Amino acid sequence: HWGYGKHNGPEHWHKDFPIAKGERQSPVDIDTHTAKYDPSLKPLSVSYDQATSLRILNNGHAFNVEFDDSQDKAVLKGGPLDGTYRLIQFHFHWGSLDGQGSEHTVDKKKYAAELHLVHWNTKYGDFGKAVQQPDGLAVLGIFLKVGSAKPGLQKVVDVLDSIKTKGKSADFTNFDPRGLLPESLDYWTYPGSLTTPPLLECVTWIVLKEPISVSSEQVLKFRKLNFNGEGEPEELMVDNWRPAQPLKNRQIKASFK
Ligand SMILES: [Zn+2]
Repeated sequence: HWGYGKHNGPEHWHKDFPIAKGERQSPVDIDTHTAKYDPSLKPLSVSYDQATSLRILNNGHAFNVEFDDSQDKAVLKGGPLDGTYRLIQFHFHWGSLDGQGSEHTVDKKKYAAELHLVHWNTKYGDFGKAVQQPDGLAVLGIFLKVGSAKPGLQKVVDVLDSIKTKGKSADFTNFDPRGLLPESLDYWTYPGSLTTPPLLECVTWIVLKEPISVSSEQVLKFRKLNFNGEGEPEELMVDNWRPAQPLKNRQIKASFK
């Protein structure tokens, strides 16, 4: 099955998931000079005050911090979005080295990592239905650079030892995702896809311009995770990012001048 290795990595995915070569695949390079300011973009609304985290899971390709999405608690709206999108999970993609790891790039620049806060459109009732719709998901993407520590990330970092291998989970309640956001909510937005198989073309991407800073020690602990299950040969969970895909017939819009 698919992964990020030499023989099952992104260049292989199209054989099982032909949509890999589709018309609105993600991630993409964000050419900042070609992106156009769109004054019709409403302000972005991130309402995470009632967020209820439940669990953190190593799923063999990343780790997911999962939320209770059975009520409108933590929601994303405004910006390019019509209606209300409910937070279901967040996860990261990261590199083996600080110079790579992000999925989106900015004028071909790669960041050390990228945070994805995944939301689904409540008009479709559940997440499984939402991924079958062109406007089913909204993913808020946030770049990570290495510098000062992000205090709000440390609780995530310290539980990773308990979910080292594929299929392990741990209770992870009362985590506040507001601690992972940068100061500015300036963003780029474009229509795209899941960046992992099945690569469904159901995502409105909202990528923040301002990165957050995390420490070398924090990202080093990401890199101690395992792709493998317990009692299997160790393969470090690093470079779990898909590279930039062709933009094709799409325009990236900016929320800012
Ligand atoms: Zn992702």
